[PDB]
Amino acid sequence: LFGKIKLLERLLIHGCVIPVIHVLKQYPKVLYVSESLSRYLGRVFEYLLNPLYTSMTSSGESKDMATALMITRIDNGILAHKPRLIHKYKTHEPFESLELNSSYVFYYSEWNSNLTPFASVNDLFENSHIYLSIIGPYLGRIPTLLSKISRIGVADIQK
Amino acid sequence: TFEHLNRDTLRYINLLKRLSVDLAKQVEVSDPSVTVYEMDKWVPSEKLQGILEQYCAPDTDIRGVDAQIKNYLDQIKMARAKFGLENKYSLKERLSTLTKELNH
Amino acid sequence: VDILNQKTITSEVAASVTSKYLQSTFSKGNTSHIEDKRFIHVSSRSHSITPNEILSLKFHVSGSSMAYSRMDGSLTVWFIKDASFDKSVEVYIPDCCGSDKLATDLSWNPTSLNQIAVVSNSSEISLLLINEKSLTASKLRTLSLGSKTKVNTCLYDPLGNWLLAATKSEKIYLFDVKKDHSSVCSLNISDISQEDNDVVYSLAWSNGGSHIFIGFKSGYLAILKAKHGILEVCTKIKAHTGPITEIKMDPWGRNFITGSIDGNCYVWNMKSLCCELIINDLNSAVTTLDVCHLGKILGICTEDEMVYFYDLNSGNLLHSKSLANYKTDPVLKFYPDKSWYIMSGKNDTLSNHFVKNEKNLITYWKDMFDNTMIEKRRK
Amino acid sequence: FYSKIKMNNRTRYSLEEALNTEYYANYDVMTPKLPVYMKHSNAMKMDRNEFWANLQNIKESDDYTLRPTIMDISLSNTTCLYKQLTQEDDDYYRKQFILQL
Amino acid sequence: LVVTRAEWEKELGTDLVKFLIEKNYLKLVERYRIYDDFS
Repeated sequence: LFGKIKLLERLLIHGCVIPVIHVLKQYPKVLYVSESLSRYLGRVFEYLLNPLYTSMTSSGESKDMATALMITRIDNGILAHKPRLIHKYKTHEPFESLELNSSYVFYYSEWNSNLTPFASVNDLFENSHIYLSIIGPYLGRIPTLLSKISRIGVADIQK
Repeated sequence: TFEHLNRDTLRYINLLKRLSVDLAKQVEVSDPSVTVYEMDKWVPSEKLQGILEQYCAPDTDIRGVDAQIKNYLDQIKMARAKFGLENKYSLKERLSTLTKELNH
Repeated sequence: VDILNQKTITSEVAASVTSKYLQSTFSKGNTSHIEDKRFIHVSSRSHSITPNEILSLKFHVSGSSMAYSRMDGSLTVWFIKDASFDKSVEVYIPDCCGSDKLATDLSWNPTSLNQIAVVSNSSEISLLLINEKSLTASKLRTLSLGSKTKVNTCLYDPLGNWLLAATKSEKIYLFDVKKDHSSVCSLNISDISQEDNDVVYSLAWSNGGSHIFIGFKSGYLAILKAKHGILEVCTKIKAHTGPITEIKMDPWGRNFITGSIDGNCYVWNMKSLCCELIINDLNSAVTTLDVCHLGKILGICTEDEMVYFYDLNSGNLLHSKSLANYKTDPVLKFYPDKSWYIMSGKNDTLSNHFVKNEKNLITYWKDMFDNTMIEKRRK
Repeated sequence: FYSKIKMNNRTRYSLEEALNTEYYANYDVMTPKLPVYMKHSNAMKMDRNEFWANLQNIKESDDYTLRPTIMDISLSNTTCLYKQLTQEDDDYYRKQFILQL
Repeated sequence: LVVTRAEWEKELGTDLVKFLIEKNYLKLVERYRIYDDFS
């Protein structure tokens, strides 16, 4: 809850990868202390992967930006259509949310300014010896990251 | 004199953000492809923004711009009773019989 | 204390309010039986049994009309302006879509204020108006096409811009609504599912109205565009090991939910099209499935004759009622404008609806807050 | 002082709920950083920043280099001590006395 | 609201004000008063 372990995962939430890679390469069983260290490191690897996964599934995922929209609320005065009204709040929790009428965002929006999302397939094979070797058999705690790398592979054999 | 200038620049700071009376927002939309609306980027009308900016621009009398509201506040129901009467029944009953005679 | 600490709705104070709303909607003064024609016929034979289950139940998108079709006979159309459910039957039609076959599916029209499209099992789609003054139901047209074998389902676009009628063996039809009810395209199901002789179980429109989700018998899920008149296949993923029973959508447009004949119910998000949350529901086969209009409650009803209520953000359980002595296929349905629901099955094949005095969950938390605040303003 | 901030932005929360009567609202009583018309207006920013810019040229000159502190409470003058701690507009002179105590 | 008959026609139509006054919605005080619900 306090100390070194709490310090090591607030650094990985904000932006700091190089001081956290250097610690977990020295003491590789700093995992089995918290199950949050493998969730927040799968938030950084999923940001680098996401421009590549949208382009490999090219025409489908580019129009998937337009499929995500909601239904308006239709009242029966003249049978008119009005949109829904929400309002933002900036919180300290890293994962984005949406309650009954309130949506929550992370307060520090420049968290990904030092990172760069990598190119097609030749850069994925180099950057996975660093990130994916720290959490070795712990990629199965993020099942949505294991499903994304397997669709890069099928889409690369077929093209 | 400095003990008076220092106190009147703390109540100027404490009047721009802290107590700071603001407008009540009516939501108007025109495009039918929005479906989500965050209530942060609601800005007022173009005719009201030009009137409110004239209270703080220099070299103006206050009572001459307070009468531009009484002009504006009565031009806002002279366009809400012009579309609240011609849309009331003169265009309702043109769609009453004409949608029955389409069905027949 | 824990009420008045948070002044905006957080993740934890929302999940404790919605467990009191479902707890207080099962009470004695918050339930009333619909005075149907079968509630009259059952109450005579029970005071002094032939089953006819319902085949569809649909709400108008304004939330002011409710139609539903029993097995043997008639349509019944209720009209609710504001009075809870004791206002008016307007019509019920004993020979609705003909006098020979059954009424399988229904769809209201989102553009026109009063019009249904009832689909028989023969080859023909009869559009008919429900009259407001008198209690009658007059027809408007009757559609047909060539090489039309047996239509089962019909769906309107949530913008009221297309109509999708589908067979479960041969073909899928699009009818334009704006100019005239004319066939635009037709796709053979063998081009959609290439594997075997599949049978289309369920369909859904997306919230925009440009993609169609189709659920087969082999467990495949096909997503196919409808741009203006073209009907082509975008993706094809294998979701379940069994027939995909029902498909729903989030009302905020975030995710969508699928159910199947194993005890399996995923929540797929709509951006990356990958599974996101899995409900551990290893009891029986999920039969019906629906969400709220705020998008928080998820009602699952399996073939153990038990209903559950989950969250969509987490996967935690809120409430659970067991209804074992009945012989129903019980149907949950949430209202589209307020947070009430109409759960089918009270004695044999009936429909009750569960009310409160507050409409939403948000005007319930806002009333629980102001009653606590008086006590802290008392001390 | 805290009952003019509470009753200013509680009436217009009762006025959102009537005009666009789609959505209820309970927000917090906070500092609405700039209202709606002071947020994005470069005619109100540019003449305000050139008022602070010539208040600093008074305090950077070599003439008024003998002056008290901006947050200073007077003790000698019995008139200004009552005029600093009673005006319900600033409230930074009644927070020092709470911190000192 | 109260305007004259000549101030009505600048925004309305002359065919409609000829219909409003015989149908008894407009009243005169030549200030023409109307009681209406638009919100």
